[PDB]
Amino acid sequence: GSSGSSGASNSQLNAMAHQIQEMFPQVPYHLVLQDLQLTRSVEITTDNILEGRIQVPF
Repeated sequence: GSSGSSGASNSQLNAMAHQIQEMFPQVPYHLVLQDLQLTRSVEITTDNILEGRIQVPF
């Protein structure tokens, strides 16, 4: 198994978000990502949701 051809983009975070989105769909991606770029850990990322911190009533 393999997947990759030349420098496309390679977005590991993107994945992380998705993974989270799954367990936590309520929260959007844009936000998730961002927070991800901050927390840099789906864990510390959810720690904000699980506890309820990132509140963006859109």
